[PDB]
This record gives sequence, structure tokens and C-alpha cells, in this order.
Amino acid sequence: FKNIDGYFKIYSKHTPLPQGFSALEPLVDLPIGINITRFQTLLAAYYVGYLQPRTFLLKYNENGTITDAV
Amino acid sequence: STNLVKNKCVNFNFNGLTGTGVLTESNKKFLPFQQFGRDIADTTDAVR
Amino acid sequence: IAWNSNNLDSKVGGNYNYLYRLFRKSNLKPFERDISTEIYQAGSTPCN
Amino acid sequence: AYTNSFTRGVYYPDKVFRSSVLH
Repeated sequence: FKNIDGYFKIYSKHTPLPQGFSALEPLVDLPIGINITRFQTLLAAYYVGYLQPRTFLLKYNENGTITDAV
Repeated sequence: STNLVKNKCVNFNFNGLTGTGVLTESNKKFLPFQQFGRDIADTTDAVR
Repeated sequence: IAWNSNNLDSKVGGNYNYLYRLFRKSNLKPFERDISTEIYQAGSTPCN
Repeated sequence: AYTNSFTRGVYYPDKVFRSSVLH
């Protein structure tokens, strides 16, 4: 999940934290804009990692999918 | 909107972006969220 | 697009039902809204 | 607690198809 000029993007994937690569296709984008400085969860165990502006080198394979990154 | 012509150099206009070239059936596997192929030179190589 | 609204908006006696925000502690981002009606503090003495 | 993010968090940055290119 991320927010840029209010636009709220979501990406996800069904992977059946292990190794390997599995790029997250977007599913929804909410174009309204909320000033967000919190996060919660309603309903087990889960994981959380934050994001930084980090230049990446993406390896699109021949079928067009991100199969590896740097 | 007009009809679609393949195998001929045409002056196409998809969703407001102009261009010129031959349109063909592509086997590229666009994922449901992608609408454009792109070249090394930021040239639209394929479209939806 | 901007166009004068003297025809209906302004009336006799002072149409003060259209507000603006005069003081703000710092500047703004592009495209952010402030619905805050809280007082503005100029000095070091709290107002609360 | 804590865990290591080995190679996770990779997502398609734009809605533009690309192929055999190291973008």
C-alpha cells in the first residue's frame, strides 16, 4: 500500500517469508487523498515492512513479467 | 471511433495518442492492468 | 476558469458567508485542503 | 519480533508492458 499526492495504490499477489521472486500486480487505486499517518488491522500472525525510495533494476522476462530484480 | 485495419500503414489514434504504422495481431501477454507496450526509446510498440 | 459572481453572490449589508484562511503557520503542498478552524497563535503565550 | 525480507516487495511500477528489457 502507498499514498502519493493522495492517490492510494494497492498491489497484491497470491503466493502458494520464503525465497524467490513474485511481483505484485496492482488491483485497486483510490483517487481521493487521505492524509495518512496511521495503520491498523481488523479481524493469527502477519508481517510488516516499510518502503523507501530505492532505485531498482527490473528484469522483465520474455513473457513480460518481473522475474528478478536488483 | 472507426473500424480497425491491420497489415497496413495507417494513422491510428488510440485513446488520444496519435501515431502511424502497421497494426498486427500480437502474441504479447499484457496483464489486465497494462494498456501499452513500450520501446527502448519510449515508443509505443504495442497497444490495447 | 474564473468569472464574476456579482449577480447573486454579493448582496446588500455584507455577504460574509464566504470565508478564507488568513494566517497559517507555514506554506502548503500542491493540492491539500485544510478544514481546520482552530485558532492561530502568533506569539509564545498559549491560547488554548 | 523481527524477520528478514529476502526478495519481497517487488511490484510493477507502471501500467506499461515491457519485455526482455532490464528497466
